[PDB]
Amino acid sequence: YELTQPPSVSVSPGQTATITCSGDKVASKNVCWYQVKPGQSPEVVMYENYKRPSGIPDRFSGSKSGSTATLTIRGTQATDEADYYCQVWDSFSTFVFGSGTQVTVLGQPKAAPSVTLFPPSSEELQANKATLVCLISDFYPGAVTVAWKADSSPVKAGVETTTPSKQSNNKYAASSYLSLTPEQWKSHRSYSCQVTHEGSTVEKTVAPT
Amino acid sequence: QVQLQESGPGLVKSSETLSLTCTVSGGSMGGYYWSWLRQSPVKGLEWIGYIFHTGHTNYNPSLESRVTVSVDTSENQFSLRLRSVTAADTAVYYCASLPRGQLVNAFFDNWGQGTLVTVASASTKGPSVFPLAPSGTAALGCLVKDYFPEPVTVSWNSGALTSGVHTFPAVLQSSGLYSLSSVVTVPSSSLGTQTYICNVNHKPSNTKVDKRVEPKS
Repeated sequence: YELTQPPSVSVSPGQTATITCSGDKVASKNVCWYQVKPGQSPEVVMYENYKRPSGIPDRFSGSKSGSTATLTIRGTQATDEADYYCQVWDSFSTFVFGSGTQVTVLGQPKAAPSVTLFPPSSEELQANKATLVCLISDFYPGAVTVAWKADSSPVKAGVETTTPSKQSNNKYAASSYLSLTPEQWKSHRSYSCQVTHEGSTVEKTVAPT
Repeated sequence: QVQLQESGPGLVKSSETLSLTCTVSGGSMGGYYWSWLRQSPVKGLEWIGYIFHTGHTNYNPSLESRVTVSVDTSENQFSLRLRSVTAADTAVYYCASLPRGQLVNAFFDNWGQGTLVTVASASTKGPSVFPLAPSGTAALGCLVKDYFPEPVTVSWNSGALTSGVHTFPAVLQSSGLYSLSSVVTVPSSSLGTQTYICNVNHKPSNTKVDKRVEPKS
């Protein structure tokens, strides 16, 4: 379990980024916040809901109301672009952290993703195995959630998804593979790949002909 | 003052045992719980387990069966063993510190870099390629499946077709294997004219695959 925080959250430089760590257990216990960047030691940016560790910029602001913790950044800057995790103490799990929030500072003009969905191939089906390929390209910022849908009700297993990678044109690209058994594919009316970038979400649909 | 740094192997075969170490600079193994955590996408950030200079251990229950953490007060180090790893254990591992005593409002501090650990297949294997048939431009592709290790190079029509070609990064999947797709966008006026062929080259396995792509029905 990881309580709940939005995956994305993005802002133009100097805008105010608000991250929410909500999830029931967040009433009993106090919450801290960590930031995480590659090739660099993660650091506490918050603890005890509102307290400000040493050497940490005053612009960050931390609060907690009801069953919802909040990390506010205020006048965000490119250095702040990182993964933020919300932590709460527990009796048995000793700790529980957040689902994680990828704060992105623009950057460049925004760009909606271009999506292309490919159904399992005949040759693959003859060799039993089946695989659906949802390709996402030319989008900014590099933060996309990909969910899969059998007929119209989410798929749990057999879902693999890349982390968005920067391409030559400074935009991002990601891919998602849904692995299926043969019968699985022809059984349902259709399968669908669903990618939501920023606010918008676009959908591609295929059927076993 | 008190800075931590971790050593690890990097690449590790599936089902073998992962052993990481962390080193503390200066201060004794005093009022600190020496901790291990890991971060990735999918699984997010999770606490692996901590340990005290006496030998007292506390592990993540969901990992408790496999996890083993140790001290070496002598050398000023503390270690982690994982036992039977899979591609799901592929993550960035961190060593950090907790303060002795109260734990309700505690936070980890003095983190490491730390160390990326990739868990993958024990054996080299060639990819299996499958056509991605298309439906004023339409897109067709090539799918390379279940291969190790990286990299694999994909070219279309021996490199004669260059425009509108985009080869995506690979996915490390639960099998401990990689798989990627390479897609070219072409005129719909084409098809039935101009054949399209995926050239897959995976050198570590002496694998070379040419595959024709064309629509069905």
